Amino acid sequence: REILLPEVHLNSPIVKHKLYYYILLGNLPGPLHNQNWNQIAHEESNLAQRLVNVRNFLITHIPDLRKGHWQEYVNVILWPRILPLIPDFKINDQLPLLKNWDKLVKESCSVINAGTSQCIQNLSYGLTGRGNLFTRDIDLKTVVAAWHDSDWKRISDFWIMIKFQMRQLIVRQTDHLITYIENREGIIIITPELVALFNTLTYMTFEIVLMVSDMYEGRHNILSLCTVSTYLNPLKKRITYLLSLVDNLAFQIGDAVYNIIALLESFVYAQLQMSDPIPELRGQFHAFVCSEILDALRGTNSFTQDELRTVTTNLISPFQDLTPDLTAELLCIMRLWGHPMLTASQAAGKVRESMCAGKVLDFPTIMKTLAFFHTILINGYRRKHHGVWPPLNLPGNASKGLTELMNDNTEISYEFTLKHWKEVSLIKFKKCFDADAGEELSIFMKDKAISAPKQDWMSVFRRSLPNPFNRRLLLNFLGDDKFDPNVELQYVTSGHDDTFCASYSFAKLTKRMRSCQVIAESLLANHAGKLMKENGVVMNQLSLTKSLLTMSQIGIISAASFLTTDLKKYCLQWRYQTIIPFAQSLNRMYGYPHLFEWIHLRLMRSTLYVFNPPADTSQFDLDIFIVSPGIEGLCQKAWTMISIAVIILSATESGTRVMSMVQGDNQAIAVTTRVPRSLPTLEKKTIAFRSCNLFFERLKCNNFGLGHHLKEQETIISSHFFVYSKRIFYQGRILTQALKNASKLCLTADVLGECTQSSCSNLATTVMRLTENGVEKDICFYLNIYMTIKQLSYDIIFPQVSIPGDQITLEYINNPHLVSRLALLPSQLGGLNYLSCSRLFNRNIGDPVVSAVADLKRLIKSGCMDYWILYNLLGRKPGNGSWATLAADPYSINIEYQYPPTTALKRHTQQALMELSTNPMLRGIFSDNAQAEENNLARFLLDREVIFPRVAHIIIEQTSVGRRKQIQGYLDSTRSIMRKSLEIKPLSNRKLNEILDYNINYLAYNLALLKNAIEPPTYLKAMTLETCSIDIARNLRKLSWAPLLGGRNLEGLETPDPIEITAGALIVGSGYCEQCFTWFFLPSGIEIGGDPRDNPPIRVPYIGSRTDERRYIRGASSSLKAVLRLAGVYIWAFGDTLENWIDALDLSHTRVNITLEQLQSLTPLPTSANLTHRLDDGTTTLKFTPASSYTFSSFTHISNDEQYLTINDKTADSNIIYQQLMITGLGILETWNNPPINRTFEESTLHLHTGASCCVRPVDSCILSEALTVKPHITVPYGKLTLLSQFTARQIINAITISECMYTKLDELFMYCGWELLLELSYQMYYLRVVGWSNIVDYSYMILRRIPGAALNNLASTLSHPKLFRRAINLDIVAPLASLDYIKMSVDAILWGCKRVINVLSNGGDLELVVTDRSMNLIARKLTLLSLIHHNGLELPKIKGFSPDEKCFALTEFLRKVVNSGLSSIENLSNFMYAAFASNNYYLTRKLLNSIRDTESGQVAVTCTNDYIIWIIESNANLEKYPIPNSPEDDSNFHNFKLNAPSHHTLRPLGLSSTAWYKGISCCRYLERLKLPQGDHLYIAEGSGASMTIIEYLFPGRKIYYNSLFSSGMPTQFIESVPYKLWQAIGMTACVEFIINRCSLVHVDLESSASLNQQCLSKPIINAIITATPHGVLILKYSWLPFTRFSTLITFLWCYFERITVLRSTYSDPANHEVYLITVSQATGMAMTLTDQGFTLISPERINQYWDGHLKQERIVAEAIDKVVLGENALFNSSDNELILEPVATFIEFEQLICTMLTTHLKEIIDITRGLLGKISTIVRLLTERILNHTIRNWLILPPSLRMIVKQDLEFGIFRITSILNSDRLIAQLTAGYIRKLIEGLTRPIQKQIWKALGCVVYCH
Amino acid sequence: LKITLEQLAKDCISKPKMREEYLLKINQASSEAQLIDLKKAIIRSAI
Ligand SMILES: [Zn+2]
Ligand SMILES: [Zn+2]
Repeated sequence: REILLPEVHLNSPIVKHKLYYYILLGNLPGPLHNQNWNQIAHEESNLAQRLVNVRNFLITHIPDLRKGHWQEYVNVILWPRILPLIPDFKINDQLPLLKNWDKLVKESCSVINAGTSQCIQNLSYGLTGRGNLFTRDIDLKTVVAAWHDSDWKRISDFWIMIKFQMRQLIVRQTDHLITYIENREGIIIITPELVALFNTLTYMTFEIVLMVSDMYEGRHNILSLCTVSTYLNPLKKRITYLLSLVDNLAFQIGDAVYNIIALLESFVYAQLQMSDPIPELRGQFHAFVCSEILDALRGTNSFTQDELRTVTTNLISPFQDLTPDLTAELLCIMRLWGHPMLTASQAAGKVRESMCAGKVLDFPTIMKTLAFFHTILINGYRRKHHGVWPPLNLPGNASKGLTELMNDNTEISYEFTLKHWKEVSLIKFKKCFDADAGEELSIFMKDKAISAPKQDWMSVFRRSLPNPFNRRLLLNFLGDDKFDPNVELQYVTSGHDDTFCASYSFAKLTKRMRSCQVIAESLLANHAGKLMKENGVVMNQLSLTKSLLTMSQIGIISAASFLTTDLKKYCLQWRYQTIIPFAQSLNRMYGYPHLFEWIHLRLMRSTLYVFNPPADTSQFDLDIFIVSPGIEGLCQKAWTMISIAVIILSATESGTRVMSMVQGDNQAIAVTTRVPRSLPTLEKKTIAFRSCNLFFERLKCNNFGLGHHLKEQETIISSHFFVYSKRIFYQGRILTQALKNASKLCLTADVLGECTQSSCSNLATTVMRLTENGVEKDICFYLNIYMTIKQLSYDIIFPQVSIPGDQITLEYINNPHLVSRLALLPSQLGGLNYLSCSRLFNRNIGDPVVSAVADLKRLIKSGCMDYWILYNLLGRKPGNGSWATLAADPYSINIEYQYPPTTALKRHTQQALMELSTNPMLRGIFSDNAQAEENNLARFLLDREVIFPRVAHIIIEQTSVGRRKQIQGYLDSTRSIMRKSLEIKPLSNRKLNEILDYNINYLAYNLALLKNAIEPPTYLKAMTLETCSIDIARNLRKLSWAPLLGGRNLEGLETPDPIEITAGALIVGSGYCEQCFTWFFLPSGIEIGGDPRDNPPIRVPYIGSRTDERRYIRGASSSLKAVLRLAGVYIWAFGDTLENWIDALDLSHTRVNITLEQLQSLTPLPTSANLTHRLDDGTTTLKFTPASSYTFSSFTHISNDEQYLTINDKTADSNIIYQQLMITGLGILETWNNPPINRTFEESTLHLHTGASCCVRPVDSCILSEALTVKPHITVPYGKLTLLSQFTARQIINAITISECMYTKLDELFMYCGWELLLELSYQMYYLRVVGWSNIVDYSYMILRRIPGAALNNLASTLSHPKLFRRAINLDIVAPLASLDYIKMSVDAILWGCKRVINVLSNGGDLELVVTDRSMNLIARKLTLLSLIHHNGLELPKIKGFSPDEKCFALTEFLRKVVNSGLSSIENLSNFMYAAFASNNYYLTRKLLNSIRDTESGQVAVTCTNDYIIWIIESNANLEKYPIPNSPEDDSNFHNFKLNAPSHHTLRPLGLSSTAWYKGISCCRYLERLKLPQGDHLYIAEGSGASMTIIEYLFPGRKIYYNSLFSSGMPTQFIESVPYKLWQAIGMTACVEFIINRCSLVHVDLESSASLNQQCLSKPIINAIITATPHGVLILKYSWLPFTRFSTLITFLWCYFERITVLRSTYSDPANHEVYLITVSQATGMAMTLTDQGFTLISPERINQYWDGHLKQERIVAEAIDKVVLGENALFNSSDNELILEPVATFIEFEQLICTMLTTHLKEIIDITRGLLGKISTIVRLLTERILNHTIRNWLILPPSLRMIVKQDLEFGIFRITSILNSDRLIAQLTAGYIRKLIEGLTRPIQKQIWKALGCVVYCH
Repeated sequence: LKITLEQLAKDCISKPKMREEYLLKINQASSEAQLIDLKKAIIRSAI
C-alpha cells in the first residue's frame, strides 16, 4: 500500500520448483526432491496455515471428498489450455463492474463516432481528397463493435479481473488473507501466492496467472484487430485454426509442445523461401524443419505413422497461397502460448552437454584467422590515426612486410596477408601501446547481477540440513573507499584465491571479478571496439537502415545471394586453447600481461550451478552441476571481432564480393558477382548461388576447423532472403513486422511510477509502431482513440487504491462526453492523447505545442463537440513553475500535472544513492544546496531582455552543474535497486501522499476543465476565427509562463506543422488541381513479387534524411570541447561585448576544473555556432532497431526543382521543415498505396504547394546584454586573395575523395581542383607506365569517371543556372555541343582544370602547394615533386623508395639527368625544386571570406527581335525517328535547374504586373510573317489583363472570345487600353461545352509536372471544333523541361493540323525555354500517342538548331542585361508597346541622405530598447527595404564599380552595404556598440520587382 | 520430406490425372535420388 505496487507483466521466469513447493506444502492431490512436509509445515511459514484453510474450504465445500480413484475429481496442471478456453467461469452474469466498463466505452464511442469520421475525411481533402481506399466501410463505431462486442473477449476480461484481485491481495499481504468465491458452476480460491480453478480442477501460481492473462489478452487483441478489414480473413482463419490445434496438442503431450513451437518459429522462413526461381533451397529448409518437427514430436510417444503424418500435415496447412508479409505477421503471432515452465535439471544438463567435448582445433585455421585479426587491426589503426601504424609491426621473415612497414603503406590487402604467417607479433612483457585506462565514469554507476561468496548454498536458498548475504554491487561500490579503476586490475592480474563461486540463473559472480570484467569490456569497446570494417554499424540509426536497405538492393539491378547464421549456443562453445592467440595479442597490445582471458582460467578451477537434491554435498563436488567447461553473455565483443576475422578469411579464400552485417551473434552476409548483363534472371541467380555455395562450404569448413558445430538449424541461405535482428528483408523492402508489436497492446504500463499518463504513453508508441508498417493509418488513429478510452475507463473504475469518498469518479462515470473531451486533446497540452495526427506521418517532433494546437484546430474545425475549451486553455490558471522547470525543458507549457511520478521516484532514488559516498573526492559531486544554485543560474540566464530556452538548456547542460546533474542522473532504475533505495525510508511524508494519489488529482484537475470558465474580453477576439496555430501557440506559451517573468514573452522557436501548412494534391492520369513547389513521382510499377527487369526504374532507396551539419598545444578532446561549445553558443555569434565575453570566460573557468585553472583572456579557436542550428545532444547508448517500412518509397523519384530557398546556407533552419516535408510526402504516397496492390494503378504524382501559409513569420536576429552577476560555486576533480580559391578547391575535391563562397571566384578554382586531383593520382602512379601528356590525361579522366554522388552535389549546388554557369561557358570551361544534359559538364570542368595545369606544368613549378607533423608537409612536397618528375621527365626510369627523403634524392638525381633535355628556362631547373601551412580548412576559408568583406573590385577580373522558329513538320510528315530521350536527374541533385534568375525582367520595359505582352509583340511579329484568314480570336482560359490586346492591335478580327478560370469575385489591361478604341467608331466537360455553345486563332497556356500523358486534350478538341465552326492556327505555350512530354504533346497536336512551327522567346533567362507552339477520333489519336510513348519522335536533328539557338539567346540576353544595367536601349519595339499601353530626384549626396536615414533608424532602435507583433526585425527590414528603393531610384548617381557590385549582389549575394565604414559620420555609437555587425546584414518576388523597377528607371530618363 | 514434395507439387501443377499420378509416385518412392529428381522434374514441368 505504502509504495511500489507489484508488477503487471513478468520479467522473471516460471519454474517447476516453487509451484510444487506450494502445492505440496498442503494436501493438494515425479518431483526432484522427496524429503519432508511437516518439517516445512511447522517451519514458520503461515502459508501452511493458509493452505490448511484452503484445503478445508475445498474438501468441505465439494462433494467428492473421499471416493475410490478420483475418477470424478481430476487435477491436470499438465498445461491445460482447452480447459482455460472452456467455460471454467463462464456464467453470463459478469461482476457489475465489467458491465459498467462496457457501457461507458460503448457510450463514449457512440458519442464521438460522427465527429472523428469528418475529421479524417477533411484531413483527406486537405491533403489530396478521399484517400484510404480499397479495391466495404469503416467507422469508429464499427471498430468497437467488431473489436470488443465480438467473441473471444470475455475470457480476457475474466482473467483481467482475476489478475487485479490477486494484485490487491498481494498488496494487502505486504501490509499484513484470502478470498473465497463460492458459486454455481465453479469455485474460486485466491491466495496472495496461488489461485484455484474448478467447475476439471487446477492450480496456478502468481507468475502463472500473470502469464496466462497476458497470453489471453494478447491473443484477443491479435484476432480482434485482424477482424478489421485491413489484413483480413486469411490471417484470422489461420490464427484461429492454429491456436485451437496447437493448444489441443499441448494438452495432448506436455512440455514437448514448446519445442515444436520453437521449430515453428524458424519454420516460417522455410515456407517463406519457396521461391520458384531458384531451386533446392525450398527442399532444403522446408524438409529439414519438417523432419525436425517429426523427430521432436515422436520423441515423446504420441503415435507411429497415422497421427504423426496427419498432425504434421495439419500444422503445415495454415501456410498456403499467401504473400510474404502475411507469413511474417503469422510468424510474429505464432509465438503466442506463454513462456514454458522451467526445471533446473534440464538447463544444467544441456549446458553440461556444452562442457568438455574435445580439444579438436586446427592450428592452421586458427593461425590464419589470427593473421587476419592482425591485418584488420593494423589497417584500422592506420586509417583513423592517418600517420604510421604500431611502433613494432614487423618481427619475422620476408623483407616485403618490412617494406610495408618502413614505407607506411596505409593498406595491407587481404589477398596479400593471406600469403604469409605472423604478419606481426605485438607480444612482449614490457609496456603499453596506443591506449590508457581509468575513464568513462558511467559503467561503475551501473549495476549488474552479482553472486554470493564461497559459502553459497546456505545463502542461495532454504531447506538446509548457514548464512545469508543479500548484497549488491552498486551499494558496495558506492560505499567503497580508496577504489581505483587501475589498481584493481593489477590486483586481479596478480596473485587466484578460493573466494570465487559463480552462479547460473543470466550469470553472476563475486564483486571483484565482475568489476574487473566490466572494466575490461569498457576498455575493449572504448578503444579497440571502434576499429570496424566490413560492417556498416558506425552511426546509430541512419547508417543502420541505409546500409541494410542498400545491401538488399545491391543484390539487384533493373547478383543477389545472401545467407545468415543465427543462434546463441554459438557463444558457449569456445575454449581457452583457441582464444589465447587473440587474447595474448590484444593483451600485449594494451600493456599489462595476462588480462583479456582470465575468465577461462578461473572457470578452470571452479564449478557452477543453476532447488538442490541433497544427500550430502557442501563443497567441491564432481558431476544440476557444472564442472569447469564458454559463457552465456560475457566478453562477447572479442567474439564479434573474431567472427569478423573468420568471415573475412572464409570470404577471401574464394572470389567473394562480400558484404556483412552482424549484431550479437545473429549475422547476415551478402555476396555478389560480375554476372553478364544479358542472361535471364535464372542464370544470374544461378551464378550468385554457385558463388554463395562456394563461400558457404568454405565458411562451414573453416568454422569446424576452428571448431563450431554449425548446422542447418542455424544457417539459412537464399537469393533474396535477408534477415537481421528478427527483421526480415525480401527483394528490397522491410517486411511488415507489425502484429507482434500489436500483441504488446497491454492494459497497464510498467508499475514503477505507474500512472494513467505513462500508460497511455506506451499505448501511443506501441500503436505508433503499428502506424509505421502495414495497417492503414486511419485505423491506427481510431485504435489509439479506442485504447485511450478503454484504459481511462479501466483506471477510473476499480482503481488500485480505490476510495469510496470523492465525487470526481462520479462525474466521470456519469457522463461520456467528458471522457471523450479528455481523450481527444494533445497530451502535451493536457490530456491522454499522444500525437494523433502529426506523428502519424513523421518520427520527428519540431515543436509539440504548435502541433498540439494543430491537432486541436483540426478536431474543432472538423467538429468534436469542442469550441469553448480553447478559451479555457487560454485563460487557464498558470501553474506554479520555476526558472529551473522552464530551464531543464523548453517547449514547455506551465501546467500542474505534466511530470509523472516515475520521474520524481528516479530523482529521489538517485539523490538518496548519491548521499552514499566514501569514494575519492567525488564526494563534492553531491551537495545539498545544488538545486537552489540551479534555479539561480536559470534565473541569471533567463531573467533578461531577450531569452531563449533552447540556448538556456544547452548552456545549463554543458556547464558545471550540467554534467553534475548528468552524472547523478546516470543511475539504474530497476525495481530492485529503487526498492533498496526506498529502504532508506526518509524521502518525505508529503510527496508520499502525492505519489499515493496521483491519478486522482490529475483527473480532478482535468475535471476542473469542466464546461467553460469566463472568457476575458481581449483573448475572446484575440484567438477567435482559428487563423494560425503558431500565433496561438506563441500567445499560449506567453500567457502560461507569465507569472514568473511576465512582461517578457519568450520566442525564437516553433517551426510550423507539416499538416497545418502543406496542402498538396495528388494526380493520376489526367488531373487538374489548385492553381500554382516540391513533387514526388511514382511510375506504373509492378509491386514486389514480379520481375526484377520489369521494375520500371532502377530501384533507388530513399531514407528519412537525418543530416549532421558538421563542417593548440593540445587538441585531444575533453571537457575543453565542452567549454568550446559553451562559449560558441553563449556569444550568439553576434553579441560580442566585453560583458558577454567576460561572462563566457567565467562560466568556462567554473566549468573546467579538469586541467589547472584556465586563464586565457580569449579562448581563441571557439567558432561561431549560433549563426547555425548546431545545438542539440544525443547519440550515447547501444542500439535502436525498429527502423521503418518501405515498399513504395523505393520507386519514388523526388525532386526539389522548384523554388523554396536560394543560394544560401540555411543550415537546418529550413532543412528541419524540409526533412519533415520529404518524409511527409513519402508517407502520403505509401498510405495511398498501402494494402496489397499491383501495377493496376497508373503513373501518379503528388504536388505539394507551400503557398497556403496563414502565417510564415520571417526570421530575425539581434543581441542583448545580460547582467545580474551571480555565479555558481564549485572546485572538484572535473594583396591578391586567391587563397580562397585554393582552399575552396581543397575542400571540394577533398570531399569527392553549395555555391556561396564559390561566387567570388576565378578559373583558378577549377585550376586548383585539377591540381589537387592530379597530385593525389600522381602519387598513386608509382611510375606505372604513363608518358607525360596524353596518358596522364587519359588515366586522370578514367579515375574520375566514377563515384557519382559527390560529383552530383558539386554539379547541382555550384554549376547552377545563375551567373556561375554563365561565367563558366564564357570562359569555355565547359562545352554543351542528343545532349539534353547537365551532369557531364561537371566532370569535363575538372578534366579541363587538370589539363590547364599541364600547360603551366609545361613551364613552371609554381602554384605554391598548400596544406591545412612536419613530416606531413614533407611527404606532401614529396608527392608534388613526384608529380613533376612524372610529367616533365620521360627520359629514364626511376625506383620507389622511402617516404621521408628517398624520392627526394631520386628527384635531384633525375633533375641532374634531365639537365640536358627540357622545355623551360634552364636555370629554373634548380628553382624547379623551389609550401604554405594552415590550421583547418573550414575556419580559415570562412574567416578569409568574411575578411574579403571590404568594398573591393575583385569582380572586375570576372568581367529584341533576334529569336527564331524550329518549324517541326507539314502535311503527312510521317518518319518516326529514334527517341534518344537521354535526360537529366539521375539521382536527386539539389534544387537548381530553373529556380531563380530574375534579372531578365528588364527586357519587358513597363512598370506593370502582367508584363507578358512583350511575348505578345514577338508572336505578333511571327504572325505577320504568315497569312491568316478572317478573325475570331479566342483566348481560352487566359488573358488576365495581359498580352492578348496587342494581338488585335496588330491583327484585328471579328467577335473576340475570352475565358479565364472563374474564382471568387475580369481582364484588366485589355479594358485599360482598347475599349476606348472600340467605342470610338478545374473541370472536364461543362466548361468546354459552354465554349462549344459559346474559326480563327486561339490562345492557350498552362503548366504542371511529370505525367507521361496529356491532361488538357479538351483544348485541342476545342480548336478542332472551333475552326470547324479554314486554317485558323493555334497559339499554345509549352516547354520541354520533361522533353518526353513535349515530344508526346507535339505528336498529339500532329493529329490534325499540319505545318506546325514553334517559336522561342527572347525574355526568359538562361533556362529550358517556354517556347510557343503555333485521324478518326480524339481518344483513338490519344491512344496512338500512348502506344507511341516508347519509340516515336520527329525531332531527331532539329534539337541541334534549338540548342545552338538557346546558347545564342543566352549570350544575347546576358549582353542585353548588361546593356540595360547601363545606358543603352532595346527600342523600336518598346514604343509599339507604349502606343497601345519612389519619385525622388538625383544628387551626389544621396549617400549623405542614406546616412541620415541610417542615423534616424538607429535612433528609433535605441529608443525602443530603452495578439501582438515584432520588435526589431520589422524596423530593420523596413530600413533595408527603404534603402534599397532609394538606391534603385538614385541609380544614376554612380561610382560605376559600386553599381557592378550591387548588380552582382542582387544577382545572388543580395544587398551587401555600400557605405560601410563611413557610418562614422558618438552616442549613436556607444548606445549600440555592434554597428558593424548590424550594417553586415532576398525574396524571389521582391527580386523580380526590383529588376523591373531598375529597368523602368533606366528607361525613363 | 515426403509432405515437402507433396505440398510443392500441389503448388506447381493443375491437371487432375497428372496430379494424381505424381502424388502416387511421391508417396511410395524410397530412393532419395529419386525424390530429388521428382522435385527437379515437377518444378520443371510448370512451363
Ligand atoms: Zn499546383
Ligand atoms: Zn499559418
